[PDB]
Amino acid sequence: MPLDPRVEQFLAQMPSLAEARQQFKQGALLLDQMVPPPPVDTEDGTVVTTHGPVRIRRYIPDRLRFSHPLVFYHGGGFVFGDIDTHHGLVARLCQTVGATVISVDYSLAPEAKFPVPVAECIDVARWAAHEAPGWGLKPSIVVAGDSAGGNLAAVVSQRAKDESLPIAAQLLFYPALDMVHETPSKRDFARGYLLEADAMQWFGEQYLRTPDDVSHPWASPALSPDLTGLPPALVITAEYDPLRDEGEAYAEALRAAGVPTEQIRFDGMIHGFMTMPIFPQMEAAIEAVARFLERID
Ligand SMILES: CCCC[C@H](CC)COC(=O)c1ccccc1C(=O)O
Ligand SMILES: CCCC[C@H](CC)CO
Repeated sequence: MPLDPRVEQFLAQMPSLAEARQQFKQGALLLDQMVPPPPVDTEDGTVVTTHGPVRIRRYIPDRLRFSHPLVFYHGGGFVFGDIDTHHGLVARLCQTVGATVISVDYSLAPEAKFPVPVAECIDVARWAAHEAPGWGLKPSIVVAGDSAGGNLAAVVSQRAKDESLPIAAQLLFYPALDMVHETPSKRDFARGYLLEADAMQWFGEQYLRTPDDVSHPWASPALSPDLTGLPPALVITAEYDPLRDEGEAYAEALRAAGVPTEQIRFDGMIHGFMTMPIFPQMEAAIEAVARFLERID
């Protein structure tokens, strides 16, 4: 399927650690200014985790129409991003679904290494489940994330059982799921579609303790042999994304394990598109999220 016209243009006009973090954040700013987010009530807070205090931001919708909190983990290769860089997405998730959303500022690599952010994300999910009844919501949460954050939501969902954590659904937006295998998509779209091989490698070096960590189930959830009884899954991929094939294979695996699964590929799109509000497909995907969550209760 051909590249989306606007994606094509965006890619055509595409030109230290702390610098690179600031540059990523600048990029998200320029997108937000091009396409402003909806206004939304938010409270900033801090959750006490087993690895320290983790800043969160709670989004409260104008109208509450979904009975479970969402816990959102931002993407950025485990190295970049924060609650601000992903505000544009979370505000829309909050207002379109009409859900409370907890956006999580988990600790970034290389300062924090795998598996520290997994622990933090589980702890925040556990906190949200506990608090939920106090907000007049159900205790079971929905976990959500893009890219690296989709990795985290996938892992938190696999741990859920064992950690006595009620999760009602998982929303995976072009997640990283398999750091061991090369897929066709990872081979064929390795360069020129915003997320590249070089970057993914460098990201892995920042995040992982050793090359052995790639086969760890908390790094590569796609390797887990028993997927039965995992939470209902929405898996959104981009057609021209190195990560596409691992995402779509994992959705196929969930489906065959009897998990209620929706798998949606956005044709002509690239990685990152759900934090790029210059593309209308970002809003279409957010509408997919709201329709999927309607079916949960
Ligand atoms: C204050 C100007 C920011 C600096 C940038 C950097 C080259 C150049 O400004 C623009 O072209 C621009 C402005 C607003 C939103 C998006 C953009 C844009 O880059 O697409
Ligand atoms: C952390 C981003 C993904 C890691 C990469 C995927 C094949 C391997 O190092």
